[PDB]
Amino acid sequence: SVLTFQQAIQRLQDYWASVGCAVMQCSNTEVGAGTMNPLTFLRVLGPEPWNVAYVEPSIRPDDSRYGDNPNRLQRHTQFQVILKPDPGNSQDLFLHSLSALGINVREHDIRFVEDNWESPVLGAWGLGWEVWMDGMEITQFTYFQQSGSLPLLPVSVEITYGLERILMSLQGVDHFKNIQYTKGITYGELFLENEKEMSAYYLEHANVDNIQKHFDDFEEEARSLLSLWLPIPAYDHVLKASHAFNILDSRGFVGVTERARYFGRMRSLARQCAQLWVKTRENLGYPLGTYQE
Amino acid sequence: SVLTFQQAIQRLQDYWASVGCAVMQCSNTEVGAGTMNPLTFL
Amino acid sequence: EVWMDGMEITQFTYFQQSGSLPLLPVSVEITYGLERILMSLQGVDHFKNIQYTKGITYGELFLENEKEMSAYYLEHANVDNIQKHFD
Amino acid sequence: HGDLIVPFCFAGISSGNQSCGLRNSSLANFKVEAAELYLHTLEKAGILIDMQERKQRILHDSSILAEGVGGDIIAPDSLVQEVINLVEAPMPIIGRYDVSFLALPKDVLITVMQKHQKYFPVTSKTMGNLLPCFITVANGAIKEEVVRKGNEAVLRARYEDAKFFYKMDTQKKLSEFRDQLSSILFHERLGTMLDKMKRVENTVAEVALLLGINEKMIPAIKDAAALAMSDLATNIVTEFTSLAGIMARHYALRDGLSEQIAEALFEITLPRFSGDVFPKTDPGIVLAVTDRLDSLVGLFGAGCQPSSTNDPFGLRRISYGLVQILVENKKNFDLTKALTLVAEEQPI
Repeated sequence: SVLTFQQAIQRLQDYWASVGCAVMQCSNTEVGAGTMNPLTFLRVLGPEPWNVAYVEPSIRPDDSRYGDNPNRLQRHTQFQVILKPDPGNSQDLFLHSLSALGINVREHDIRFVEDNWESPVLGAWGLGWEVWMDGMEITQFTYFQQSGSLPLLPVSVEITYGLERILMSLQGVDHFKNIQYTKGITYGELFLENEKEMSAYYLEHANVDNIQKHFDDFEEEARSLLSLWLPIPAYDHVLKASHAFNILDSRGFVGVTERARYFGRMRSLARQCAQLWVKTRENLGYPLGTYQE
Repeated sequence: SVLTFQQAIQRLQDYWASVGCAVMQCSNTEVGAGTMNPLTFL
Repeated sequence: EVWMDGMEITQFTYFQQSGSLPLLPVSVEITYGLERILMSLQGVDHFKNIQYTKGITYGELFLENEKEMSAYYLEHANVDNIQKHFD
Repeated sequence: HGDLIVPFCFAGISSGNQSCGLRNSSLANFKVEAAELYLHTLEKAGILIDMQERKQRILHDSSILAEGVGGDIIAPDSLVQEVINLVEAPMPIIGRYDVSFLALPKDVLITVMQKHQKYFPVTSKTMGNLLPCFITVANGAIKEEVVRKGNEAVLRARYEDAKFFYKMDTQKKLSEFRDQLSSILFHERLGTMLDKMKRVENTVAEVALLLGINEKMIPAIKDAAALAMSDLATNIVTEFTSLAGIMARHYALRDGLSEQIAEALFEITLPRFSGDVFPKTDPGIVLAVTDRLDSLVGLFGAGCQPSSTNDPFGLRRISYGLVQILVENKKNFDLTKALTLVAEEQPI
């Protein structure tokens, strides 16, 4: 038969639940990507084991095209897998999962093409590849090297599945609405309500009076909370502070000189917030464990 | 054996997926209860 | 509400009205309170003693979003911004 | 070494006598009994270990596959050198796409094929334009039909976006694009590109007189700068960075202007990289040298001299282009007299 969208999740979760990962729920606040989740940015720091796989929507207003272009959307669903420490089978478990998903490996050109990921917004980088399957870029593979400003110890492995295009290339459809969510219903008839109205809001109806006064308010609140040794809400406010900057960029009311100021402020806040989680966790004695050699 | 929390979800989803329900993701904004979700009220 | 040996674990409800419109046709809502089902089934007495998976527990990874949140909601929630965000 | 193993451990790995071949293949991991019988074993597992041997099996089959449709492949060195080191056991496969994508410019299809998916374009021996074929390189032992059927669906998905962008970008003539380029900043102290273009079109007259070019050609130059470097705000160049400079020429030619100005518009960026061609028309030299001088003076006005390692703006590349243009064209010049004139129109 032909794979459907609502069971690819059921095959990508019950597999990683057998290796040893602990599956959890998605994010809470609107995350601009798949990495800024507090379950990945704050938890890779410090010597404790961490094996988590989950699924999250990602909203990016800058890539809003009224929901007509079959490649770019304002809400795409990603799958994230974080492994620490790397057990040595890093790129063999991925191929086993790919085989278990429903596609064969012996009859598809699965190759790795080098690609270095780096994001100055939160201060992170690493080395890795993107996985080409017959010319489609479907997966990002990355060994981390640095988060915020601390050096990682031990280094972690991140596997990011872009799940909206895997089925778009596997089923054989040409548009994106033609993806079938389940046997009987389709993806393009129930996930365009949160597409068309959101694109219209992000394009020409987003009132900019409130965004430019919520941004600084959130920054100040985050700083004040961080000064009181409260890490989790302090970082939570950073996400809704960084969403306002993206929505401002979408409308087009940010000049070419304020971009540096905004990036500097956000990265300084992220840097001074990251080095507080490590200091907070060390006083608890590292209940999860400790890594040696 | 004794049931665990992370597989009760796996048993409560694969069951209702066979009756005919369409399982979806959780809310986005902090919901004060389980009904005010836009997937049920609207 | 469904009683299982004295525990209230599920809410069952036929709707009749939402907002101000009358429902047509009426709908059925089944709400599982999933945190107490296992707390009553496994045999634990506290809530942290719930086990999330074979190897890890619920009370060692879902209290970070509990203790910090309770402190914020009790005596550190700055009320200057809430009463001007509401309107 | 010979028959015995050399015991030494590096990075927590002990050296032994096992080696792994193609993944998921029958020879997942094999044992080499003697170091003499090593290169023979790998070619038994299908791996073409030699670096230069793979070239003579890629280019010997890519040409053979071409004659089926009566054509030839295009093999830039910088493309084959990277295609070789991405495959363990090469296998070429041809594929087709619809002819309706031939209305696009010739330099867009080639860029899409060679800069993103790393394919091989096919050009006919007779009437040497593009053909509806391409050649890709698989890796290992894969089903032939599936790879082509899944690869043409990507190649005909990129071109839909390209054609939509082109159609939306040719709705208005090039004149209107000169106004909306202000969204591209040049320097935080100098400004955007509109000011740079206005300065260039103001100071082009003096430079056209220092080089000794005849007065009779002075009008056309004054018009070329009216549309100089306007492609940078177009849609087809927003994501295809390598196409900046030639798409302006294509738009100007379509607009219905003389051929003495399209070449000047195109040759405002030459040279683009080391080894590229140099300007060869008189009106283009003036624009090139004026742009180089203005870009040097403006960036030296804020004090941004690069060191030996970092290249904030690659001023050395600009200077090397300027001297190459001046020398390889046999034109008299006066540097210390033109620099003062160029610096006169600077805002500060």
